[PDB]
Amino acid sequence: KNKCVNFNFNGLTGTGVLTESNKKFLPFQQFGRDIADTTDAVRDPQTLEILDITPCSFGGVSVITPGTNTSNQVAVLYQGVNCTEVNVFQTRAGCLIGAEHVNNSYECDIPIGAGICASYQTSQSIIAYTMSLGAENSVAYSNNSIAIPTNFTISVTTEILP
Amino acid sequence: VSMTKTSVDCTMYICGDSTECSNLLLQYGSFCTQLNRALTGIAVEQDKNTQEVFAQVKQIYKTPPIKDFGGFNFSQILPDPSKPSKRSFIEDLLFNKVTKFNGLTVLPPLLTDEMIAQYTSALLAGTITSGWTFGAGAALQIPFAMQMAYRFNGIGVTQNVLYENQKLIANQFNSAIGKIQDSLSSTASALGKLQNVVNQNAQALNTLVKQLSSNFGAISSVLNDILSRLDPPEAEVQIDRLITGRLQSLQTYVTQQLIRAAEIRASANLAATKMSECVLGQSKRVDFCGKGYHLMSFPQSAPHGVVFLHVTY
Amino acid sequence: IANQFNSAIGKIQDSLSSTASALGKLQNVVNQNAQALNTLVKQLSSNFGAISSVLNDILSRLDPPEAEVQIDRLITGRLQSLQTYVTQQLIRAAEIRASANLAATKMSECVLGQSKRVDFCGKGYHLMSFPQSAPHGVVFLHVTYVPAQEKNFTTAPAICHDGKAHFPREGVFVSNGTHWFVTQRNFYEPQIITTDNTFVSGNCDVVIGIVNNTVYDPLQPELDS
Repeated sequence: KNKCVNFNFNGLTGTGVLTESNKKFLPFQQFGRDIADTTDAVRDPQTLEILDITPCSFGGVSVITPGTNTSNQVAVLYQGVNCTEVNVFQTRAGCLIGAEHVNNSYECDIPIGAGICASYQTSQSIIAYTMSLGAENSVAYSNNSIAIPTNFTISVTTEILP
Repeated sequence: VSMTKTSVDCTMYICGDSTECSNLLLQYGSFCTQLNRALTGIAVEQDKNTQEVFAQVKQIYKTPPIKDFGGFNFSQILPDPSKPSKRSFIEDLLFNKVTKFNGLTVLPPLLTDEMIAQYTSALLAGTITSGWTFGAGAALQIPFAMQMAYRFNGIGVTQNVLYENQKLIANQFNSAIGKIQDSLSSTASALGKLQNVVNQNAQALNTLVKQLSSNFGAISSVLNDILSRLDPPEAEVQIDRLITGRLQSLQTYVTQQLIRAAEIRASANLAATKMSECVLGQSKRVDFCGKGYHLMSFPQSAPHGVVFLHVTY
Repeated sequence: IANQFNSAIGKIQDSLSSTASALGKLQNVVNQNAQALNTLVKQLSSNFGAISSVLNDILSRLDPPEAEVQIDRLITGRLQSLQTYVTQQLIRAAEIRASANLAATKMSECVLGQSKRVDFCGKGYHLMSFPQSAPHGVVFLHVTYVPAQEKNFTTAPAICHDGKAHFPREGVFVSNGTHWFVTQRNFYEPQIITTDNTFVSGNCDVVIGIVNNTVYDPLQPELDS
């Protein structure tokens, strides 16, 4: 139980993680199926017990690196898996290793997922934080006040379009 | 506005942990590498479609503690701070009326549902406290009873009718916001534009998985039943048919999702236009920001989309 | 404004000459088209299950009835490689077409006129625009009016002079603590209240937030002629 193994049963084969669950099978059943014709449960041919089949963890691997002109310090994100193979921090996107989490919120420099973003900042290292959405500037309000400008500024921005 | 981000390992879907299969797949070229680049390019667009729509303002705004908006009650639109999820009573209805292991993996979104509401609330507090000014620089305080006086002038109506009939305007407004709750809670077909976006994707994913069980002219759809049954030089023939069939099923999925990302990228570019001309201002375009003479608009988030509340005269 | 404008044009040279990433929208276009062709030529080196990728190594090596089968696999592989190329370029052309129809909408609405659409022809109150060509694209220089320095004032929707309610024709009332003035909403240009700046409608016992102040008639001092 709780290990990625292979399956060789009387009426079932495959590869995945086996574990006990609360599923209920028929008296003459040997194996179940999910919505898409893929097995996710099986009964022990010898004992009366039903064990779910969770396939082994898999997911893409991605690196969080700043520019090569800055440093070679790099973190790694194992997408969609809890920390198995492992400066470690679990996110809702995966196990991020090589980055130190901080409670201070900043602007998103390098996106990761689930609101998390990284950045190379100060003895410099890579950090991970919940990205901020800008500073709060709750303006005054009342039934009798108004704001009127006294000066202005002529801005000239730029816009590219293929 | 956005779609469900997906990515597919083109090695595990076709060759389910088989050394003989991966060796034959290596000779087909870079079809495997190309498909990951397309889906990876799609998933990045779904994060831009939210920035170009919700992140119209860098500065966050908040309402004052004394909600004196001149007879107008925005309680059903503004967030409930007493809740754990900072969303309004109307957003609660939209987030409830809208209802694998073969290499298929769903990547999460960059911005969470709590992050979207911080933007949606910032635009409400600006449109209420400032109106059209925070969309053109620094926010300027203007009371709400005086906002509508300008918005009434912008549609060819002198501002005498507002101050003389504030009680009627405020009751018609609050009475109308209440009907939106009853309509959304009763009629399920209101969120049909967003429900098709989810069902259309799941139909393609479930069809992608059902294509694995097909034989494609071979002795069987399983690899173990071929390598453990037939000789090497004969299994290579049967395996080559599945690789050609399973690979054509991916290109049909990618080519479809690559077209659906255009219909969604055109709708997101519209919603970004409506979150600027209608919300951060007053539009003179007919029937663009609602039927009738336009006064103002109030956005509300939703799963993979937006919901505008167009006030009209 | 002339010094503000000319100073801003100088910043454009500094931003475009220093940061090359400003034109990432146009460089990603030529890069995607290049990856397709480079991937299209790499497909020629693949066998697609045949004996060899080269035709001469099959025609000058094998017999007709056995070569026709190996030759067919390369055709079926290289033909699908073209369909994947032509299919993608038809989708890329749709994105570039939507961008051109937008740029035509901006060259007509922003350059050839003045746009009242918010955040369409640049952030702020739009005055004019100036196109500049570029490889496979355009570059718009949107001139905009942005108010910067603010000042809190006390306002009111109306003023009661002698029983009649006085609303402003154009602008809004303000107060420096002691006197009431009319001023344009987007620039502080205070003026004295008078019958030319305001108009009458109704009485004072209806409007909410109304105040009491004097409305000057220009024909009053003329009585002392």
